[PDB]
Amino acid sequence: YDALLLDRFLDILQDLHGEDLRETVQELYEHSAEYEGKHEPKKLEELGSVLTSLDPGDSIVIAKAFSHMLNLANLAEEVQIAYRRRIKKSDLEETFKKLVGDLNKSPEEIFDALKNQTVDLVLTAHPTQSVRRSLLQKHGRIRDCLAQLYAKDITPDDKQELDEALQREIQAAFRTDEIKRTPPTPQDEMRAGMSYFHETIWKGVPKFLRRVDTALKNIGIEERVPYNAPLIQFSSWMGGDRDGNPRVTPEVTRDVCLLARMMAATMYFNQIEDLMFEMSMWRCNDELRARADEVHANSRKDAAKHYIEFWKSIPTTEPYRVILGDVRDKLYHTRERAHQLLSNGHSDVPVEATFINLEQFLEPLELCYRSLCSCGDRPIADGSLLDFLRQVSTFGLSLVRLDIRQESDRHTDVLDAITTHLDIGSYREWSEERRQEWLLSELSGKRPLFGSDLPKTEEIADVLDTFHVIAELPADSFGAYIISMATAPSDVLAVELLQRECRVKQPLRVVPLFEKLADLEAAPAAVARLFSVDWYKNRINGKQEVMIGYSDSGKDAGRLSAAWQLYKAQEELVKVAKEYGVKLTMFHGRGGTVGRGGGPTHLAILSQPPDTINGSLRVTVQGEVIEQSFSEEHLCFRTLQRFTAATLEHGMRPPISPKPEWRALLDEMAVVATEEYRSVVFQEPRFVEYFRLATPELEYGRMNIGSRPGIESLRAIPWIFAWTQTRFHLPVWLGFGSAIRHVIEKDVRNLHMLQDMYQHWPFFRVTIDLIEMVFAKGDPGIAALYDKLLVSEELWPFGEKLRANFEETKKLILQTAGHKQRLRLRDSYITTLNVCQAYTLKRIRDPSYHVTKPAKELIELNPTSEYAPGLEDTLILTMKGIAAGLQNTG
Amino acid sequence: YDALLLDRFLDILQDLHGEDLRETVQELYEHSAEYEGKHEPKKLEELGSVLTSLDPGDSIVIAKAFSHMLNLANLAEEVQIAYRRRIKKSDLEETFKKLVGDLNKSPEEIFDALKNQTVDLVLTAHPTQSVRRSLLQKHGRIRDCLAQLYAKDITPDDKQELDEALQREIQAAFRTDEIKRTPPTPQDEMRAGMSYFHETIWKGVPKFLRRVDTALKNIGIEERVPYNAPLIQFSSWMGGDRDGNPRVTPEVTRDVCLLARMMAATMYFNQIEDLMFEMSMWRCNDELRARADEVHANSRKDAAKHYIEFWKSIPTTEPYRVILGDVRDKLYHTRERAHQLLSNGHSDVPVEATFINLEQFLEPLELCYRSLCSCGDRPIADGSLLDFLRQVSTFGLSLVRLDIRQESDRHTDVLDAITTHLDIGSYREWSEERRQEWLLSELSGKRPLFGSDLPKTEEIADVLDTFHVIAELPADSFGAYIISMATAPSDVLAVELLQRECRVKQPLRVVPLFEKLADLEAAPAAVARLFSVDWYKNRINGKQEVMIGYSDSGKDAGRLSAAWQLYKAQEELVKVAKEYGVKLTMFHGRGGTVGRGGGPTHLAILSQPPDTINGSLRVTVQGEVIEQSFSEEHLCFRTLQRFTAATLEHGMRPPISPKPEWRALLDEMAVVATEEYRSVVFQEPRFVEYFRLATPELEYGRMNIGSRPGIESLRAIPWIFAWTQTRFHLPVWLGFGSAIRHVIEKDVRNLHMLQDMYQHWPFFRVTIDLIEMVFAKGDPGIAALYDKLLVSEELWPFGEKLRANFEETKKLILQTAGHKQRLRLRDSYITTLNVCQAYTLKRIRDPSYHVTKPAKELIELNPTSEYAPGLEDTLILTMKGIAAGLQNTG
Repeated sequence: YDALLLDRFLDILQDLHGEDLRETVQELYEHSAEYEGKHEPKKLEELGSVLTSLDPGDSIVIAKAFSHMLNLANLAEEVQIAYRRRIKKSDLEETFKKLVGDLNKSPEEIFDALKNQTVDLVLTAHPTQSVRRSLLQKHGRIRDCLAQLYAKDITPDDKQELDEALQREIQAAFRTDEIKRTPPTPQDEMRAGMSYFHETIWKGVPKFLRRVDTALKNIGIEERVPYNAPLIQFSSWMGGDRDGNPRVTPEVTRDVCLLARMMAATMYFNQIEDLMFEMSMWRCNDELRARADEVHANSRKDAAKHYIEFWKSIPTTEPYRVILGDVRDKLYHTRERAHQLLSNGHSDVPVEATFINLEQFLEPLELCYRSLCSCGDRPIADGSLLDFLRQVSTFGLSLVRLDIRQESDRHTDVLDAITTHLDIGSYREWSEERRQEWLLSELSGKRPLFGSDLPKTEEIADVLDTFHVIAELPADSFGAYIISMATAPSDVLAVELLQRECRVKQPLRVVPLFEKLADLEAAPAAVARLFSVDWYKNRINGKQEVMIGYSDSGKDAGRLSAAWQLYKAQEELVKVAKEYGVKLTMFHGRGGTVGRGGGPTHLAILSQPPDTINGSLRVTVQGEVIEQSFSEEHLCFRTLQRFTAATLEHGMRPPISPKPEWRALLDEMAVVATEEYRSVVFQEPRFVEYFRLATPELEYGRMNIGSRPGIESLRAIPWIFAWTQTRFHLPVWLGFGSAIRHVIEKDVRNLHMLQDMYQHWPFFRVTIDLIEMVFAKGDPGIAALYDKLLVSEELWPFGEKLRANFEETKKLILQTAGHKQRLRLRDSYITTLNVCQAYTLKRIRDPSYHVTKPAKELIELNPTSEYAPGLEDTLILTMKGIAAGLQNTG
Repeated sequence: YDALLLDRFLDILQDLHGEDLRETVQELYEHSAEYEGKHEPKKLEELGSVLTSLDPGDSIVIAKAFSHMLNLANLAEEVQIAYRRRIKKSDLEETFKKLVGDLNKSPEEIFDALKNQTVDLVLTAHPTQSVRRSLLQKHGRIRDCLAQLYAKDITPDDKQELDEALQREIQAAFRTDEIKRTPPTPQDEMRAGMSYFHETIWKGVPKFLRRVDTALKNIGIEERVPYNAPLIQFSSWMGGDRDGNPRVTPEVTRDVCLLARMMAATMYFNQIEDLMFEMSMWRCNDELRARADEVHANSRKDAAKHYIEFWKSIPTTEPYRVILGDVRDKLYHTRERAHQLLSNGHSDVPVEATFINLEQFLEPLELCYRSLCSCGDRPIADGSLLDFLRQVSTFGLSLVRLDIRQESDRHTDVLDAITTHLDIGSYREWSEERRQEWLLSELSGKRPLFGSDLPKTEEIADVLDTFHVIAELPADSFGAYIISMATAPSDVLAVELLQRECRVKQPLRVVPLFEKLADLEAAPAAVARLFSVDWYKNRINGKQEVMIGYSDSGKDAGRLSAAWQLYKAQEELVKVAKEYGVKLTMFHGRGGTVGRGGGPTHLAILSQPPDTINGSLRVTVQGEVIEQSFSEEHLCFRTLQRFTAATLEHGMRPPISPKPEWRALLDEMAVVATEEYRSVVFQEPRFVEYFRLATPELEYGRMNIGSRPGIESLRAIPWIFAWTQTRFHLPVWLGFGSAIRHVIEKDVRNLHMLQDMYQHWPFFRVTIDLIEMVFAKGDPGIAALYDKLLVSEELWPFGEKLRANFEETKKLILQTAGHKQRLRLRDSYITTLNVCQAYTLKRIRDPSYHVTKPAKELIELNPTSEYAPGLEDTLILTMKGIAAGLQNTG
């Protein structure tokens, strides 16, 4: 069945570029097969020899070919998983049954805990989505075709028409330029994020809640999940996160907020007419009777011809139609208003004619529900009306609440300008104590601070104008104000002051972001110091949110040390919040790759310390993970399934708390790990030199994924990207070798204690299992090839030292997990792209192959390329395809 | 499996009204089962005895119960047909294979004939759709649930959720008042008609054409059906037919035209953005390159924020996106313009900014197609772009072309006013010759006729204003001007003159409607006389359309005589058109019931005389048949399948031409049939008396189906309705008895010749088989019950005389067809509703049970009922349910 895609695609490839090129692709496939089988490193050079001969256009076509074959492999894998799972006729029903049987927990406990449980998924425009959207659509169509084929209800002509359809959709994908020729704007990123709503999420949320209802009825709970119960929520960073991204201007934030609002208004408006058609009963309460009579009083006996259906005054015979007709009116005016507000700078549509409240909208629908229940129509109410209720109470008037993020130093620049212009000193030079006292006096005082005439920089005006934009817009359109590089209470209070002073009517919550290891180590002390300020603790209203980054922690220190310190951080932050009687909700800035704290979602949730969630969780979804977890109905369902099940279990089934011997052991082990890590990534003076040569790191910016224009000073995303492309995964496994070897060295019974830890402590089991997965996706022969082709003859043994540690570390990992179904194959295509990337990198870093209308062939697609005509496109294609095969970019 | 619906519904009925009422329904079901089995006529009285006891509300609930059970039976029947047909893994592929094998016809002949073949389906608002739209939606949902259940890929929770869904949707249907409490407006009728487009037809047409492409490729024709080839078209009468309907005002016609136009604009606009997303290639011709560069010149470098997607100026890298982006612009302005034109009386949107031409729209899409084909992307072009092309070239800028119909006497009134005010005589009093000469002189003259100061009546102004409305609106929004009661060329020329004189820029074609038997007999002479006028023959442009009604023909004369005369009519009209070198297309005003020329569509097409279609057919779809043939994907497909296959076969496989002995035989037989028919329906002086008592005819108007406010002088629709409700079907079989008996009486070998005719002449075979079907749906015991309960003791034997002829005629029918799978059952429910209708009719026509806030029970739903509180609703429910069970109203 693996042969199928190969057959169809290679048929199309021959129909588009001839037999010769299809045969050469087949040869590369056979050599790669002999490599992923026999594992002879000579086969790699044997393959590269074939790659050298290729014409400039032909090499582009070859990279294209293995790239699209990898994408098709991803789609076939998704289809086979969905069907192999569906033909069974963690998991929600299994989780409930286990919670009853294992832990003696009762159904009403599960229902109660589930009612008060919340999972806030926030989508980010982090530049990790390699495939352009124009091609993502084509992928969606193709997986639709392959899903309809993998079935036994095919009627011959339907199968033939799906054959023609899949053929033309493959041809369409292959006929599009996969290379973004200009990087996107923030608005484009927000569009790409929000596209999953009016395609999957919007109908996916009600379906998921309905399934939860079914499971609860399978436990004996006739009651239903409350429509207003916030089991899942969505936030966004698209257009809000401006940290290190000057292209996210205030006007961008206005744009994305008006945008999302208009999308919501449109969706509700498309729903409301069909809901009106269904609610055709004539029985209601005295309550709904009175209200419908009220609407029929001010019924506006008019033509009302702007609508298509129900343009006549709705008779009181059908009262639900009266009320929902008013809901339609306020929806029409909401949509037209947001459309004008976005299109122009203003609208003449009266605000009293629109829905301004989150639940001005909800009130009429709530009334319809109470009516249906009172009159015995609870089944009818638990249908389209319940779907609509959940959609309103989940997506609100603006599909997602937007977060704003900014680095603390910009707020410090603003405040410094304010104190200098006020001739009272320099806020920068002030100590922490002084800043706290001053900020407190201004927060409690009633006199305005700065004025119209405050001297501002483009930066200072940028942040001040973002606050004014926040003031101008509706409060339910925003989420949290996240402070990057937060260290002291003064950083938070500076934001509270700048908000109040910029006349922010309803100021949004402030949340510090601790991402570097130094800041996570001292985070509990800082949060406690903030809670110590009574003025802030009284306004925080017993609830506080603090963000915990995962990307940069494992970059400057070891991955093991970073994970362990993260656990410690969560644990002591919970201790602080409990100490101050504040409900702490922690915001996990997790990535897609394990190097940035990624991995299976339920494993990451299980690896959190116990009693740190408590029915309140907040997790980012990094760009590419949006597509990974919401591009199909089944994917979206399995996602919300995984999240809510993991949280509920972590609430009722606490993970084991570590024994003290395991605490001290992991402290020592973390010391050894960090020394081992910084030994090779910072102490070695030639390391940065070897890195910029042996990995394709420098070329990452050429993909134009995001809108954002030494090794300590680079972003974590291309850091994990470089070692993932070369399939070496250094930042994933580095410290573990020396850590384990030192722990068995110091004591031999520590081997028995490691074996003890792997079989009982969830955090350790997950950590080791993840490292084992990453080893299952690695091959040091690739890094050897990159060294032999790109690293100077001098520090060749350096990489071999690394290659040593790799295997050494792997030997230890399986020794702790106690290890020693036949997918493979895709590594053949991946290998071909690896060799192509190495040799292409060699030809790129040369002088001979450098630079000193319409397009009708692939070579004319890059006319402004500093490198040789056909080369740059080939390199970008290699990165794209290798990323697709590994199902991870950075 | 029949027991399933009974189980589920009766469970809901008990959950809504208690065990007692469910048990009484079960009793009625058992008595009806003993009647449809043992056929004891005592069982009917045994059942009515049980019906008498029922409380006023309970009888309403019982009629409701059997009505909804009948509807569910219809839905289960449709699902079982669709699945029983789908599990085979006439018909298009079979028709092609038979055309090749049987008749030696070649593939290119089939393709050529298919290219030049057209089928114009015109939807009518004829008041035959008994079920209100608010309930039709619920039926659609229920059949969705039942279709998803009748399958073996149910995952337990999915099956349970569909259980809950079907339960709540049944409860929702049963909780709606099935009774239209006010009759609709014409605009509502047009909405109900057009709803099938933005739900089924719009996506159904491209799918059907794709299937035709598949079959052609299964015959060896790699070529595809031309996108602009008009294989199927749609016209409408909704808002245009004003014959005897004063509520269809000119403003109504304006309304329905602007309406349909705005619907089309909206649909195209929703399609165009996704099409833009797919066409992401970069290869085009020099042609499309030049045009896309042209658009990019006037690209309007602006924000363009009123759109959601592609608000940035589209780069020339993707030229298809440039062109389709312009198509999006002109679509947006088309939609906004039609929306303002409808909402207000005017729009400021410039006409040059919109699509004004039928193929100004088509030009850019045609260019995109040529581009894709030239660059080797013909598979991509034959996908969404081809679907869109076919949608444009099939639905145009206004989903349907509207017909206008008016009785000739109104045009005569207008012209008479014009000649009297001009003091030149009285057009009414003028002979035909004089009218022809005068109309001709005015048509060829250049001086205006009437002026602003012409004295007009509300009628005269009605028709004149309809012509002005036609002048104000776009020409591609209208179809034909059909003349009711057309007898002479002067009736047509009067319309041509009134059109030209009302400044109708592009005058629409005029078409006479011959529906009464007298007019069909003399139709060929009249059409020939019209073609004799050289002035008209030169402007008709070799093409002429003439309408042929089926409703009234079988009402004043026998059904047999009417059918036979229809055949003769078509045949001699073709002779006339061939004699004048005019391409004649005939417009068949067929109904849903056989009494109005209904029946299976392919049988009706086979029963047309040979060489009378010639790749041009026009058929009405009477109100209820719209739902019957377009409420589901499968239904719509089977419909277009049936029509196009039947026409193609009737083109390449001509039916046998009747032998002359069969001609004379059918002439005699028709004489005997007409005498036998008028003997009982017009000669009998007490017949009208017996009819107004033994049938529920008088009560038809109580259903409020349409917007239209002796027996010779009634409409054919309630005429077939009355004898269909009583399941006697008098107008279907009346004359056949005496006809056949006289033909075997005059000659004994005429029995051998009848046997000869049934096995070789398609018209006769279809006629007899239809009569046999109608007998398969009849039961004289019902008519006996109606007589015994409602007809006075006096003329009881009269009905028995009819009951005699019934059986006698049936004996003859099977004697010609040579006759002597186990569905039945539904006749049990139908029988229950029959008895209920009879006894309820008896209690309605009395004095004791006559008349001398909100609603919280069924009895308060009719507060303005001249009859007893619970009675009228029960009667309407009986008519609705009986109509549903027989799958025919009138």
